Amino acid sequence: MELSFGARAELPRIHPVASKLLRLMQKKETNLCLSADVSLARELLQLADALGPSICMLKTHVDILNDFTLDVMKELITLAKCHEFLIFEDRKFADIGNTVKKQYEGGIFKIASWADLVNAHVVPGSGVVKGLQEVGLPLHRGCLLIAEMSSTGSLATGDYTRAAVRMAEEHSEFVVGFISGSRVSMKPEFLHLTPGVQLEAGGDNLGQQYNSPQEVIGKRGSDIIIVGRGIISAADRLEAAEMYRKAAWEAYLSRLG
Amino acid sequence: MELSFGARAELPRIHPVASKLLRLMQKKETNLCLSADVSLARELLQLADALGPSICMLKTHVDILNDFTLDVMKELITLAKCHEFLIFEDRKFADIGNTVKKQYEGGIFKIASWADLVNAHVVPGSGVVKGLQEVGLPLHRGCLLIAEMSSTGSLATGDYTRAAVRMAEEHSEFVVGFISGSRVSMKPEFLHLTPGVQLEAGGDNLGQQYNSPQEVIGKRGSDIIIVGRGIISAADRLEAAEMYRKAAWEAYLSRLG
Repeated sequence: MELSFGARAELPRIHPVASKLLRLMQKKETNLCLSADVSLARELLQLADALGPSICMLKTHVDILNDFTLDVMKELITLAKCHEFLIFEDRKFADIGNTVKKQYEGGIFKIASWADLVNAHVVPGSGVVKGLQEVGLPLHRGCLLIAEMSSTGSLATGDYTRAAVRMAEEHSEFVVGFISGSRVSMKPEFLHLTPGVQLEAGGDNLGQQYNSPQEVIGKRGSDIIIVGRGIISAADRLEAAEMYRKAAWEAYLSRLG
Repeated sequence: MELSFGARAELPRIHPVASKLLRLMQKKETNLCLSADVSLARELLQLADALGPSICMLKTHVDILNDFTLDVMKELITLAKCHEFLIFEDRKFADIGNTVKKQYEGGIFKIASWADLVNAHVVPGSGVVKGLQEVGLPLHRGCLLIAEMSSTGSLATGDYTRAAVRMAEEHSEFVVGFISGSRVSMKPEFLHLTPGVQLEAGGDNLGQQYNSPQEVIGKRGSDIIIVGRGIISAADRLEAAEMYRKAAWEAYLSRLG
């Protein structure tokens, strides 16, 4: 009895950020998250503008942006609102208490002021979520927990993955889903986002297991593919984004029937 | 057959950063790392100058510094050289490949340009160390692996902790020790740094287990205490630092005999 993204957007227990995301995924026929792994604001904003219509989400690492300013993030929000996608800062918070709250709210980056979504590692225990949620809940934000990783020798397996799912379940006021390789929660209110995605069979030198959109959306039951190199390193990034969008969207339709 | 810090500094397999640290610990009679958990550059530099003589290390979170500039970090290096302490950026890297290398080398913070030490979570597998070491080794830096955490519900236990020790052992050209609650490696070339330290029995709301300097240095065999609130929230931060330094140093002497 799998529901469409549009029906999941209306579930009683849905988080508002998850509902906004699921609605624009259904409207735009996209379950693609672009990993915007670039060092200069001009390239980030040119990709966000050109690929905005093709994506449900843009995943940032603002700590690699050589020319970060808050005005760059204002311009990115303008594009996110115009093209209808969420901004996900892949900060991988992994600390607790006042320090994690300040890392999310403060410093130079003021992540909570512009990121719809952030993510967290669960290794510290639920203190990571409790610290972030003190900031994030009043700012109406959401969080993704890293339940599994694509990297060679990942320790996010077995009881660790089950601990991530329990932590999400128990903090559903703020946690809206997972970074994972597959469906890890049976609750349809949670989103599953999967990195390590490319159309070809292949790998990289620093250690990652790659899978196709058809495998991770169609067979493994994830919702959204996160794609970096497969798009960013292509000559025509718009056509590459469209190839990934069509792959992920059809894999989704086929699992719905 | 436990060796003094000064003798460990001369071990054949010692990393140069570990050797520098162990030598200044012995010279200054300090195994205290100050957690400089402040939001303004003026307070960070005033603490580093006043407490510099009492500490072997200053642990930073530059991503909480509201007025970060690279010129602030130049001024901090001047103090670190004058007073003889290392700078440890507690960034908790927890990603792989080109992204982790850029997070360490690049963006606004240019962490590798000023941090003697950084730390990493081991959950992604050895890719985190391989990515950092591509930057860190040419810059003659070191890394600490997070083998255990002080936080309530930490998953850094059992086989996870053993995986951290194996990863350190196998990357000894860059990894110089651990964040841990106790000695986790029997190899004296590794440093053990322990957070969650206060003189009184007690706890905090966001979830941490605290232990005394005598317990973690004397009984649990760690090398260095990391202290934040116990010093930073005191009226007289210099006297507080001296109380922690004397506690940790005597616990060390007593375990040596």
